[PDB]
Order: sequence, then C-alpha cells, then structure tokens
Amino acid sequence: MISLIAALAVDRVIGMENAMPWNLPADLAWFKRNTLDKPVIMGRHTWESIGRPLPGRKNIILSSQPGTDDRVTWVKSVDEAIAACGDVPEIMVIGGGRVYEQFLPKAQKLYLTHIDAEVEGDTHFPDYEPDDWESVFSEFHDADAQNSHSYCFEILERR
Ligand SMILES: NC(=O)c1ccc[n+]([C@@H]2O[C@H](COP(=O)([O-])OP(=O)(O)OC[C@H]3O[C@@H](n4cnc5c(N)ncnc54)[C@H](OP(=O)(O)O)[C@@H]3O)[C@@H](O)[C@H]2O)c1
Ligand SMILES: Nc1nc(=O)c2nc(CNc3ccc(C(=O)N[C@@H](CCC(=O)O)C(=O)O)cc3)cnc2[nH]1
Repeated sequence: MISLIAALAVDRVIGMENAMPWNLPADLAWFKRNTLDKPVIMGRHTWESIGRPLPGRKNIILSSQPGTDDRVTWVKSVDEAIAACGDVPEIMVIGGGRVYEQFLPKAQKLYLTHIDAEVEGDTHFPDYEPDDWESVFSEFHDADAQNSHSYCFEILERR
C-alpha cells in the first residue's frame, strides 16, 4: 500500500523557503520509527532541503531530470516511482506539497503530526476531504523542554 507522512502547522503549512522552521525532535523520532526499512518517495525540492540521503531506507527522488547523485534512485513519473519500490508492504511518500498532491488519490493511510504553531509559510498539505478518512490513532503531547510546541500524532486510514 501507499502511505503519506507529514507534519502540519496551522492552516496545513508544511514549509517555507525550503526550511525546518521548527526544531521539534520528538516528531523526527516518530518520522524515523515509521519510515525505517521502507522505501521513501520524495520530490526533488524536498531532496535538496533534506540535504543528504536518509539511511536505512530506499530513497526514490522524482524529477523531470536525470540523476545528479547515484546514492539514491531517480524516477521521472509517479508510475515509475511506485514501480521502483518493488513489491513491499508499505510505500512511504514523504513530500513535499507537489508530491503529496499527486499521491493522495493513491493513498490508503495518512501519518499526520499536527503541530501547535503558526509560521507564515509558502507550501501546504493537500486539502483532502476527511470524510473519506477515519482516525484510528491519536496521541497528544504537550510542550516539554525538548519540544517547544504541543503536537498530536494521528494515523488516518481510508474508509
Ligand atoms: N512538513 C513536512 O512534513 C514536509 C515534508 C516534505 C517537504 N516539506 C517542505 O515542502 C517544501 C517543498 O515542497 P514542494 O511542493 O516545493 O516540492 P516537492 O514536492 O518536494 O518537489 C517538487 C519537484 O519534484 C519533481 N516532481 C514532482 N512531481 C513530479 C512528477 N510527476 N514527475 C517528475 N517530477 C516530479 C519536480 O522536480 P523537477 O523540478 O526537478 O522536475 C518538482 O519540481 C519544502 O519547504 C519542504 O521543507 C515539508
Ligand atoms: N512527521 C514528519 N516529520 C518530519 O520531520 C518529516 N519530514 C519530512 C521531510 N523532511 C525531512 C527532514 C529531515 C529528516 C531527517 O533528518 N530525518 C532523520 C532524523 C534525524 C535523526 O536520525 O535523528 C531520520 O533519520 O529519520 C527527514 C525528513 C517529511 N515528512 C515528515 N513527517
């Protein structure tokens, strides 16, 4: 199956100028717990903002262009990206906005982190209609001396 994972601020802001405007490490641990030993598909701008490969995962980059780094796999369409994952239990789509938009219809599960922050951004997660989605898990955390916002983890599965 295909799953999307994303961290959303208020009004579904997911980014600004390609950046990590928030250093919330509990959500990073959640991201790694849920993408470890799976293929991860990302768009080229998200690849350039991560800065490096994510180790322990098959990194597949969508770009209309050929490869600029042979440490990762390059694909030039959605059909090719899914094919390049091979037969697996779960394909993780890790953004960004343009890529989330395209894989939402082909998505059976959402891993969403909702962060209590406002950050005047320039990229937004898809405005699905949640009627098509059921929440199957919601785990809320208040701020700590390590994460300076409250956040909810949510898993949503297509009904
Ligand atoms: N908060 C989160 O969870 C989260 C997660 C991921 C990313 N982000 C943020 O999202 C922002 C970047 O998102 P973005 O929407 O600008 O870019 P993106 O989706 O990461 O990448 C867009 C690029 O991917 C390629 N691409 C997309 N669809 C393609 C297709 N069907 N076929 C071939 N190539 C395709 C294209 O590369 P070419 O132009 O080379 O052709 C396109 O320009 C950043 O700010 C990032 O920090 C946030
Ligand atoms: N919930 C969620 N959190 C995120 O941080 C996230 N990030 C992306 C894409 N951006 C990034 C940026 C950095 C790293 C990263 O450095 N990952 C490391 C964590 C650092 C560590 O190992 O301690 C990793 O190995 O997973 C991953 C994805 C997409 N969806 C997400 N979804």
